[PDB]
This record gives sequence, structure tokens and C-alpha cells, in this order.
Amino acid sequence: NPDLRIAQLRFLLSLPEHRGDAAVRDELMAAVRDNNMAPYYEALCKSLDWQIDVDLLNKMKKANEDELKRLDEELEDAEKNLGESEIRDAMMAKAEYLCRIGDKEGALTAFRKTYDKTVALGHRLDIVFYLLRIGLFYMDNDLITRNTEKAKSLIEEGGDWDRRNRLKVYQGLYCVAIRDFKQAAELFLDTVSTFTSYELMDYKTFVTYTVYVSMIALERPDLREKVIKGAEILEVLHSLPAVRQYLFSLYECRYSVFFQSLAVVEQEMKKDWLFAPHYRYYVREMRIHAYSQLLESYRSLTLGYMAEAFGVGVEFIDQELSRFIAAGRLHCKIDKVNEIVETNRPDSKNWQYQETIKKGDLLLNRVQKLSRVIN
Amino acid sequence: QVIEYMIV
Amino acid sequence: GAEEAEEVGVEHLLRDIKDTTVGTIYQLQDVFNLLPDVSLQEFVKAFYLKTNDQMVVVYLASLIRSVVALHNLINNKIANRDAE
Amino acid sequence: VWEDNWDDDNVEDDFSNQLRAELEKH
Amino acid sequence: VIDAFRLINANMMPRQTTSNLGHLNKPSIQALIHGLNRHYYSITINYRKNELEQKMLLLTLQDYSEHCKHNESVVKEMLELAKNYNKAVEEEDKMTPEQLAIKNVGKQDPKRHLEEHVDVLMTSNIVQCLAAM
Amino acid sequence: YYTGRLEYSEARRTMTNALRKAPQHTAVGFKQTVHKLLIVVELLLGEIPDRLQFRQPSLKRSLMPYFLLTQAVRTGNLAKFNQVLDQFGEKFQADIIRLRHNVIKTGVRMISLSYSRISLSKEMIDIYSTREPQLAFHQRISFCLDIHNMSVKAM
Amino acid sequence: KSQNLRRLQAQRNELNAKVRLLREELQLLQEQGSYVGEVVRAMDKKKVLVKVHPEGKFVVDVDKNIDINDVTPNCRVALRNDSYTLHKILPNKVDPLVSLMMVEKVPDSTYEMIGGLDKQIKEIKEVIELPVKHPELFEALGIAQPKGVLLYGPPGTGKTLLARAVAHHTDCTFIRVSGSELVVRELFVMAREHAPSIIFMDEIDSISGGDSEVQRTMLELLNQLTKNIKVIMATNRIDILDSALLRPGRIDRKIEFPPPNEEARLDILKIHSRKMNLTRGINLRKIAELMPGASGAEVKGVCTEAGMYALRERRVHVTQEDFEMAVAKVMQ
Amino acid sequence: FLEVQEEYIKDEQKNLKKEFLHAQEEVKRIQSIPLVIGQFLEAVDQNTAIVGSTTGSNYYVRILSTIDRELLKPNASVALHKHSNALVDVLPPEAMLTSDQKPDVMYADIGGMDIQKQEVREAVELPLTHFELYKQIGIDPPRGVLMYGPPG
Ligand SMILES: Nc1ncnc2c1ncn2[C@@H]1O[C@H](COP(=O)(O)OP(=O)(O)O)[C@@H](O)[C@H]1O
Repeated sequence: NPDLRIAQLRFLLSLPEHRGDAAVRDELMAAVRDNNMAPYYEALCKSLDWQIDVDLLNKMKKANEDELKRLDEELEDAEKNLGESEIRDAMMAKAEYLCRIGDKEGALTAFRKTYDKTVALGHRLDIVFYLLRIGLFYMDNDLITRNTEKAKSLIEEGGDWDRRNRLKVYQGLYCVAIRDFKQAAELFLDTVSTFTSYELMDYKTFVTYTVYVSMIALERPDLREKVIKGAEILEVLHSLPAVRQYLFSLYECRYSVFFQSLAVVEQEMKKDWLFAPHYRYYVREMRIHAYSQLLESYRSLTLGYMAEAFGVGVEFIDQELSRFIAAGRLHCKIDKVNEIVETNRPDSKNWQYQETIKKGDLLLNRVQKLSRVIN
Repeated sequence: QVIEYMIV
Repeated sequence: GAEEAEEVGVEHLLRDIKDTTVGTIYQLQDVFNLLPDVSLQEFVKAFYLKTNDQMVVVYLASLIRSVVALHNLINNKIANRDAE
Repeated sequence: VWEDNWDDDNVEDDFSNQLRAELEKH
Repeated sequence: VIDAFRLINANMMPRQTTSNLGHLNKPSIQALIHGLNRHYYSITINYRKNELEQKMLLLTLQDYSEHCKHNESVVKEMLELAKNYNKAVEEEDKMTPEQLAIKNVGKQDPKRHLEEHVDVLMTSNIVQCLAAM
Repeated sequence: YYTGRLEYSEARRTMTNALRKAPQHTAVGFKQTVHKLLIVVELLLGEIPDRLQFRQPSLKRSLMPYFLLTQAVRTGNLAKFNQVLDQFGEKFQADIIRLRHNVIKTGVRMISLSYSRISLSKEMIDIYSTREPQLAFHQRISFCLDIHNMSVKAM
Repeated sequence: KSQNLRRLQAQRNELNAKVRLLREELQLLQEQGSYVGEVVRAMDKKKVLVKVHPEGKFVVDVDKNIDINDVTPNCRVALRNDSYTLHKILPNKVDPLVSLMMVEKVPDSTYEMIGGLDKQIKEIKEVIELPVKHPELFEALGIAQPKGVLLYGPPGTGKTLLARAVAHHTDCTFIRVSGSELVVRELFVMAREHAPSIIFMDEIDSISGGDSEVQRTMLELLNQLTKNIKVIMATNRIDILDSALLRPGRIDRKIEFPPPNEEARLDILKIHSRKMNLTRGINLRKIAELMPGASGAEVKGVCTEAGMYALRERRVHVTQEDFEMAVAKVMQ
Repeated sequence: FLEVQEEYIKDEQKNLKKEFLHAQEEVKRIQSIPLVIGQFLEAVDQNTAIVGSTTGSNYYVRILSTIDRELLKPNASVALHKHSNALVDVLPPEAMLTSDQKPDVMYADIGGMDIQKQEVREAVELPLTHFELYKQIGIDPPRGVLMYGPPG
């Protein structure tokens, strides 16, 4: 099932000297030494990594022509007494095998080839999962979205809601990579997760991904109780105490350990390949949601009690909160006249206005990009 | 804005 | 009035120039009791606001009809483009 | 991505600012 | 429908007319009617009127609930009717022929609905509001 | 665009009129400096983050200095805008108070400690409104649709 | 100015054409309405032999722009507005079998979701698409023709669904003559027209000469017989039927359906459990634990009843125990 | 001289709009008492169809332009013109009674019947009220309900 943790390894190796060689190097070449697969694993090492030596590469290409050569005579064998289920499965030799080649033609032009001569929807969304899931490995967003609108074609009897949840996990795992943190948590949250022994779910990851994707967009009063007093996730983060003490350090206001808990997440931001403005934006919105949670209950916030939030003192809160009100996303202001921060709340009536100036402009601009002669 | 307030 | 059920003998009789074009001391003492309003604190703010909100509505709209009008543009351009 | 981030100027993040924060206090 | 007639009970035995008057070579040409037109022979109906008669024949509501609850209404159908317009432009972009199966007589009607909705408010949420000014 | 090559009131409408005709035109000269120069002038008026950095990967046309000065104003201090200016020095387009203007949009609070610190009629503060304040922006899109009619006069 | 003026000519002429066919439209609708009807097709100079809807016959003409050559029988379209002469063609209007397929809508589309039968599908695909899509090795192997398959098994478990599924992987057709309610020998013509076809039967003894009569009645025409039609008979027991069918080989294939064992019932209960939501983990074996004599249906029934037993508490996830009270309910 | 007939075209566009929106009005005489009604079935093209009159047969028609092609469902009761049979206007569903509050025995004095009462309560009125919980688990509402009772 291309491609597994080798996606994360392919990230971690090409990640800079934050992480290079030395024992992410062997587990990568445990697959490269395994699966005998030339057409990506030379394009893998091309990226500032490794060159010829050809030492693995010869019997790698040789077993590639062994399996690739022997699969062809089932495509030419499946006419004696072998129907379209067997030309089908011969194209599954070419399809699973030429999908773990990791080529975007060897898999991609085989799947539309097996989209012809095709039995019903034990296939039509079996492959469009299996095409979507390697599209995650190659992050080609057009392939993902076209597999969504090809994958909303489940009206079989398709009200197969242990296969909607496979697609719902795929939507959550993709929409966390395209900033849509609203769609990610609930989809994840209301899923439970199970996909052929959770092999793409790769759990020891999933419920964690939920409980540190939630507090971006899942609203702090509403379903955060459904996070906390929801008896489906609390017992499986019981074995995961780090994200647990990341979770109950917001609603319990013990923030001298919460910034500690968020500094952990900024060290396990390194792992996931949906990476860079996701963790910088993520720490930004954990940070801003943490400060806005504190000062909203008070009409006046003193310097000593805001210093009590960790123990950072003054200038951390001063420069940082001045950057936040420079962004204007809280309502506070660094009233150093007394060193007591004031907070009323102008509501979200203005939120819209400010939102829609930019929004409106962008929308018209798109049309302004089109509605000239170029049509 | 009564002067300011093409659609037809 | 309205001339119900017999406007057939009116709409035949509404030729040249057509309906539109079709195809196109005590009382006066109590008059000025309800006139004066320039007091913009409250009322002024309210009036400002409503206008803004309704203006927005129009902006929202004057947009989706521009989009569907543009859809008619690409329909006509691909039509006469295929008539080449 | 494709929702405009800052990612500009700022020195190493809440891990290191956490580190010199608690170290500078203590 | 007005028409007078003659006594052509008998006398099958002048009026240049500019060629037989026109519109009685176009009646509802039906046999029992035209067989009646052998006796009938309608001619014209003139009309008079005067300017006087002609000429003779020729606000608010603001946030009661009114302005809100007809822009709280119609923008919701712009939401999900524009979702069905999304489904229309996505769907008919490819595999479309024969005038969209005759304009979807069935499941009428996507897109035009949006145009109608747009038309309804822009004659209302401006104009009398304009007179508010 | 050549008319775009002082005033800042209409450099962005001539930026919309400018950034039209280049499917694949040149690699030096005509295609290159129109985009990056005009968005630099779009920061000479003072327009900051959210059209800048994700709009960069379309061109990527040698892409060092002008973007560096855009975040050098997006932060807004003279200390490292110095080394943007003097250490580069060849960036050209020679033709300071604007990155001062950014940080003092905040204030400490408002007055700033009895009219004195450094960082380095609608009683509301300017949020939104239902009168003259938001009306200007409103009649923006209306104008746009009216100007977009031109579409109906083309078939 | 003249070019723009001719653009205005295009606008004015377009609106003037709109008012053309609106004005002669309001005088136009005073004319007649064409009839409509199926026919038995023509023989001669013009010709039709129609049968119109209310009273079913006439012989009419055909207009110059109709090209009487393609208008084939049982393809209803007419226009003999008043004098009785054709104009054009209309929607074919679903021929005969389209009727007894959509009507007896009994046959439910099925494909490959058969709950753990692989020897059975190997043997039926051995004798239902090899004699259709590869006849070449049968006319060189010396085999005459395989035709006619008897599906004997318990009520449930393989019927109306295996013969459905391998009828439509092959895209053959699936004619069912189960029942004779509303209308033998005429069905053969339809099957012949379809070219390739599959005829299916009925199995009633309990859940004198019922349908073995028609069975042979079409094996008599089928034996000497425009060749790729394959009758299928499902019965509950092989011993209950006629001794005339006991005539090897009259039934070239006697496929056997057993009641499902442990793992095949975790396969069928795996699929019917793949119809709905469950939870983070089921481990479906304990339900299959008491599978003992089960039935195909006996699995769809308990999975729907487990869904309803999750529905009774207004709950949106089918837990473990709703299965246990489903299969612990249905032991009746 | 080509400025002369330039003033012609603007006046003709305006006046053809005058009698054009006046000209969608003369078609509304064909819909007039009394017109036979007979249900609409399959649409075949532009302004013609094969409407099914109530006087026996279905037969082919042409439908006018003023009616929109919107409400013409394949069982839409639609009116025809007497002596012509041209389609004129779609209709509200005129047909049976809604049975406003007429039958009266309680579900509490039904006596004994519990499992059948919760099966019919389960599969009839519950999927009409809680129509979406079936669309939150997966099992469809059963379409019909067949009740065989002997002897009743
Ligand atoms: N192996 C199986 N796979 C899938 N469905 C089965 C299986 N066995 C029985 N069924 C169920 O039986 C039903 C089809 O009825 P069928 O088996 O044709 O009746 P009979 O048992 O009388 O032949 C389907 O609803 C199906 O779920």
C-alpha cells in the first residue's frame, strides 16, 4: 500500500541537517534494499543525498524487470479460460506492482487503464482510494481533488459508512495540509479510524493529531467538552500522557506547563510532512488562542497576573502581544501607563466588514483575471 | 449618495 | 381603484401614450410636532449602519449576477467560436 | 498551505524562546 | 373580439378597399364559421377616444422584520442554490449534449433561480431604501 | 506600465492594467521588473502581509532583494532595514518614514505614557459601521459590477 | 459606424424574429394534435400498419422527410395529425423486456460481493462466460456446447445473486421467467434479439409440476438451437424435481451451494457489516461464533437488526452488543 | 444618411421592446375556459411533447413558450386546449382525502399489541420524524409496510 512511513522517511531525509543520515538512513534503505525499486529510489537520492554506487541498483532493476516482465504474460495469459476479472487482476499485477514503483505514469496511466474493463464498486473506489493515497505521497493537489470528486461517486448502495469514514480520514489527513483546520478535527474527531488494520492511519499518531488539531478551530466552549468528557478518545490518550497534559493544560489554566507542553509539539512538528507554515502558523494560533483565552474574562489584566501565566516577566508579553495587536487579532493593548492591560470587546459585527473587503477584492480580482479578452 | 445611488 | 375583471375594456383603451410607456391651526400645530430630526448621535448612527448593511447586500449580489452574466459571455463566445 | 503566513524575521521559536524565557527568569 | 355583419340571407348578385380589407382573409378559418361567413360578411371596427379619458386611465417598511427577513431569506437560497449552480457548471461542463437534455424540464430550475433572486432584492434593497435617504 | 515607470494614487490600477500581457514574453527587460517593481511601489504606499509571499512562487525571478525589503518593512525597524539598504546598495530603484509609520500605528496603548514613549461621532475605534464609514467600501463592488457590464458588449 | 450599425441590425433582427414566432405562435396553436402509437412494421409502397393508443390499428403514410427505411417495428412515434401521415421519430419508449425486468424489479444489481464462495464462482464462471466470450476453444476442443446450470442449495446463500452477478460481469442480460403473472415460447424471441441472454428460474417447495414444465419446454427448443442463451434453474433440493431433468446431461452443470461455515459467514457478515457505521473495533468473529446453520439472508437480517438495535437508543454508531442481541434475537 | 437610419434602429429596438413585452400577452387567450386537463408525460424536444389527455389516450402536442419548462414533472397534471390539444399551463395537484383528524382510537387502548406496535412505530412514523438518523447509521427506511393478518 504505497506509500507508508517511507513518506515520512522521504521527508526526514530531505529535511535539512536538523536531520540527515544515521539510522533514518538504514530504514529508508531497508525499503530501498527491499522492494527492488529503481525508478524512484535513484530520483530519491538525487536530491542532495547519494549517487552511484550502483551496488543495490543492478539487481534492483533486474528484479524490476523480473516482476515487471513476468506480470505481462498474465495480461497475455488471461484469454484462455480467464475473464475480465483476470485481465482486471493482471492489471492489478501491473497496478499494485507499478504503483509501488512510485512512478506518476506507471501507476497513473494504469489506473485509468483499469478504470476501463471494470467490475462494480468493489473496484471504482478501491483504486480511487489507492490513487488518492499515493497522491498524498506525491502531494499533487490536483490529483487529490480530482480523486475527491471522482470519489464522491459512491452512490452504490455506497451508503457504506465504513468506507465513507475511510474517505473521511482521507479528507481529514489531506485538509490538515491545506490550512483547512476546521474540516480536519471534526472529520477526524467523529471517525474512530480503521482502514485495513489502520495502516495509513498509522496509529500512535491519529488521536494525537486530533487532540493537537482541535484547539485551532474546534471552538473552545462547544465541542472541546466533547473532546474532554467524550469517552472515546480519553482512554487512548491515557497511554499517551504527553498530549494528555497538552490537552488538560488549557481548560485548567495551568499555563506554566502549557507553554512547556506546546514546546514539545514544536519538537514533534519535525515528523509530519505537512510541515512548515503548519507548525509556524500552528504555534502562532496556539499562542494567540492561549492569550485570548486568558484576558477575555477580565476587563483589566494586571502585569503580575499575566506574568503569572508562565513566569516570563514583561518583554515576552510586551513585544509578543504588541505583535498580536499589530495583527489586531485579539482585543488587548499594552497599556504601560499603569502596566495593566485593558480588554473590552467590540464584537464580530466588524469582523465581517474587515474580512470581506479582502475577500470581495479577491473574488472580483479572479473575475478581473478572467473577464478581459482572455476567456 | 442620492446622486451616487447603470443597473438598467 | 383597480377595475377588476373588466380591464380588457381598459387595456384595449390604453393605447398611445400608454400606462407607463408600456415597454418602459390645530392640525398644522400638530404637523411640526413630528418634523425635527437632525439629532445624529443615536438616530444618525442607526441610519448610517442600516445603509452600510444594505449596501453590502447589494455588493454581494451585484456580484453573482456579474458572474452568471460572464457565464452567458463564455456561452456566446464558445458558440460563435464554434460557428467559425 | 495557501493562506498567507508571516515566517519573516523571527528568531527561533517558542522552544528556544521558552528556553531563554525560563532560563532568563531563573 | 368584436365584429358586425350584413343581411346576406339572399342577394349573391363594390368597394376597392385596397384589396378586400386584409384581416378577413385571416379569420379563424373554420368551416362552420366560414359557412356562417357566407351570410355574415364582417367589415371593420373603428375606435374613438379622447385625451382626457386616456390620461385618466393612464412608503417605508424598513426593519419592521421586513428588510432583515427578506435579506435573511434570499441569501440562504443564494448559498445552496449557488451550490446547485456549482453542481450545474461542474456537471454540464463535460458529457453535455442536445441542449442539456432539453433544459432539465425535470428538477427545474438551477441558475435562473439565482438570477431571479438577484433581481428581487436589487429592486427592493436599494430603491425604497434610496428614498429613505 | 511605462506610464507606471511621483504619486501613489493610481500605481495599483496601472498595476492591474500593467500585469496583463505576458504569457511567455521575455526573461530580462519587459516581463520581469513590472511585477516585482510595481508590488514594491505597492509597499511604497504601505500594503503589508497578505498578498506578498504566497504570490511570489509564480515569478521567482531572482527574487532576493525586494522581498527582503518587504519583510524588512513588515517587521518595521531601521536596524536591519539598514543592512537591507546599505549592505545591498546595488538593488537600484533609489527613487524610511513608512516603516516608522507601521510600528506607531499601534502606540503603547494610545497616548503612550503622558505623550512620551518609543517602541523601538462613532465613539467606537474603527471596527466597522452602518453609516458613512463603510459606505465608501460598499460602493466599490457595485462600481466593479457596473464596470464589468462591458462583458455584455462583447460577442 | 456601419459595422457597429450592423451589430445593431443583428440585435433588432433577433428581437424581430422573437416577435415573429410569438405572433404566428399565437395564431399557430389553433391547429391539431398528433397521435402516438406502436406498430407492426410496413411491407409495401409507403406503408405502416400502425396501432394507435385507444384503438390499436390503421395503415398510414409517411412524409418525404422521414426516409421509410429505418423506422423499425415496436418503436413508437406518429403524427398522422388529421389525414394520418407520419412526420418524425421519438424516444424509443422501452421495448418489452425492459418491462419485465424493471417491473419484476426483483433482480438486484450484484457484483462480486458474494459472501465467501470461490469454488462456486470458479465453476459458474467456468461455464457461463467461457461459452460466451471464448467459444474458440470449445469449437477446437471437441466440446459440443455447455448450457443449463442447476443451482441446488438451501433457501438463501447463493440464489438469485450468483446467477445475477455472473450475468452482469459479462453484461449478458438477465431474463427471469420466475412466475407467469402478466405477459411460454414468446420469450425466446426476446432472448434471441438480445444475443446473448440468460434465463433464470424459481425454486418453490417451502421456504406438482410447477416450473420443470417450462424448464424442459425451453430445453426442448434449446437443445436443437441464436446460440448464446443459457438457462439457469435454482431449486432447494436436487431430489424433488423431475426424472426428465435427471437425464445426464440435460443439466450440463450441477453447482452445489453448502450452508456457510465459520469463515464464509465472517465474509458475508463482513460485507453486510460493510454496509454501515460500526465503531473503532468489532472483531466480528464472536458473532460468527454462532453461525451454525445460518443462511445468506440470516446474515443480512441480523445486520439490519443490529443497525436498528443501534437506532433505538438514538445512537449513531453500531456497537458490539447490537449484533449480539440481533443474532440472539433472531434464533426463532 | 447612415446617421439617419441610426436613429431608426434605436427607436425600433425600443418599440419592439414595447410591443414585445406587450407581445407575450396575446398568447394568453388560448388558456381560457374551458380547457381539458390531462397529465404530462415524457418531454421529447423543444416546444412539443407527448402529453397524456384524460380522454383516453396520450397524444403529441406542442407547448407554448410562456410556460416555463420547470414544473413539468413526468406526472404533472397540465391543461390542454379544447378542439386543439395544445398545452397551456401546469396545475396544482388536484385529485382522495388528507383525513383531517377524523379517525379516533388511541394507541393506548389498542390492547396487547406491543411488538407489532413498535415495528410499525419503528418503520413508519419514526423515519418520517427522525428522517436523518437513518442517514447517520446507514440502514435505509423500509419503503412499504405489508400487514397480513388472519383473520384480523
Ligand atoms: N454469500 C452471500 N453473499 C452475499 N449475500 C448473500 C450470500 N448468501 C445469501 N445472501 C443474501 O441473500 C439475498 C439474495 O437472496 P438469494 O440467496 O437469491 O435467495 P435464495 O437463498 O433463495 O437463493 C441477498 O440479500 C444476500 O445478502
